[PDB]
Amino acid sequence: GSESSLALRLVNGGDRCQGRVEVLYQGSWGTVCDDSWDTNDANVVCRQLGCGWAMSAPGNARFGQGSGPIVLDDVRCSGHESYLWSCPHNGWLSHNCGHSEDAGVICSAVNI
Amino acid sequence: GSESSLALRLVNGGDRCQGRVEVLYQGSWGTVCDDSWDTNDANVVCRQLGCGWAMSAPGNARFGQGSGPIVLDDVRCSGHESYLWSCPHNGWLSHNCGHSEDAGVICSAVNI
Ligand SMILES: [Cl-]
Ligand SMILES: [Cl-]
Ligand SMILES: [Mg+2]
Ligand SMILES: [Mg+2]
Ligand SMILES: [Mg+2]
Ligand SMILES: [Mg+2]
Ligand SMILES: [Mg+2]
Ligand SMILES: [Mg+2]
Repeated sequence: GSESSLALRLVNGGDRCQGRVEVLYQGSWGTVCDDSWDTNDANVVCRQLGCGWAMSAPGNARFGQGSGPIVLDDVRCSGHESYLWSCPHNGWLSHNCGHSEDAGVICSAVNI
Repeated sequence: GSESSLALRLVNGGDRCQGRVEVLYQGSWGTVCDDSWDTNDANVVCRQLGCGWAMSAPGNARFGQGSGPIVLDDVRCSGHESYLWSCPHNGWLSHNCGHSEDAGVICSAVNI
C-alpha cells in the first residue's frame, strides 16, 4: 500500500541476481537513473539482496524500461553500505532523466 | 627498522589489490591466520589500501605461505573500521595456526 517504501528488487534479468533495479516508494515500484550509477552502487544492491558482489552496473535500460516513477538519481555509494537507502543521492524523486536511462546490476551469483 | 609496526601490504596476488595479507610487526612482515577471516575483515583491508571493497576473503594460503611470524588470529572486524588495527582479535602473536592458513583478500580494484 501507499504508506510503504524501502523494498528492493531486480526485474527482467532472467535470473535472481541481475536485472533492472526497482525500489518501492509509497506503494509503487520505481526505477533508478543511470547517471553516476557504477559498480560501487551496484555492489550495495548485490550485497543487500544476497547476490554476491557486483560484476557490472549496466545503464541505458539494458534490462528494459520501467513504467513506475523515477525515484533515485546520481547515487554515490562507496560500495560498503548495508542498504541502498544509506547512500548519498539527489533526494527522492529528484531526477533529470527518462526511463531510457533505467539502471541495472549484474551480480557475481548470476547463473551459478 | 625493528621499532616500526602497523603497515599493511598485499603480496603474491599478481595485482596491487589482491593477495596474501601482511602486517608489519617490529620490523618484520607477518601474516594473518584464516580463522574467523571473512569478507568484513577483507573489506577493512581493501578500503585501508585504497583498493575498493571486498569481493572475497580467501583462506588456506591461496596466495601462498608467508615466511614471517603469524601476528594476528581470529580477526572480528565489523566492516566499519578505518584500520585493521581497530578490529577485535586474539592479541598480537596469539594464534593456533600455521602458514598453510595464511589469509588473503580479493578487492574490487583488481583490474586488467
Ligand atoms: Cl552476498
Ligand atoms: Cl596472511
Ligand atoms: Mg544517463
Ligand atoms: Mg555512483
Ligand atoms: Mg541525473
Ligand atoms: Mg583455519
Ligand atoms: Mg572475521
Ligand atoms: Mg585461531
